[PDB]
Amino acid sequence: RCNGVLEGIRICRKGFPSRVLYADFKQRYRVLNASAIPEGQFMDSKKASE
Amino acid sequence: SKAAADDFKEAFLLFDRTGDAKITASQVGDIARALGQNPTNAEINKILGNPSKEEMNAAAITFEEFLPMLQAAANNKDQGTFEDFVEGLRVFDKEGNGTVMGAELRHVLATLGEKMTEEEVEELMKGQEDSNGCINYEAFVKHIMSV
Repeated sequence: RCNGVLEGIRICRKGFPSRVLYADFKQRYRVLNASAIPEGQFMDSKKASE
Repeated sequence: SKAAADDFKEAFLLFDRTGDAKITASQVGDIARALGQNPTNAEINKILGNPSKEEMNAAAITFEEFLPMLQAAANNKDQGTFEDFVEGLRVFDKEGNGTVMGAELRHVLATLGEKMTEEEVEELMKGQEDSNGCINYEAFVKHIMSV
């Protein structure tokens, strides 16, 4: 609390709450447009999710 | 109503492979589309189940159930607005010209929502997409609404 850590979380949560890490994003959702999302995730760990 | 369109009964004789004048419940989705109705497959699925009708076990039909199911699907044809179809694909690609990159439309039509096979996706792009890899959806949606 006194760190600022809890205040940084606050300010975060006011905003864009949930924030997904890219691989953690690939794996779980590739299946949605399976062909085009898998290619993206594999082809660039980040560029993929994009 | 008849306007009694008796050609719906003549088209049921073209889709019944046994000639007994019954059409299975698995054919009713595609035959409503062939009579000039586009109900989504989840809608065709719901209605069926809604009426405690299981498409999982053997099914038969009679014209006396298929006629009122086509008349219950015929009110939903007011959902077929072409402004929203062309504006959907206009938000799908940048710049002021209606072109989807080939593989974007093919992977979205196979994996997003109601799964269309990649065989049917290739049969719907065949002729409208040339070797530049860019599908002009102004003429593509025009030809899709020509059938």
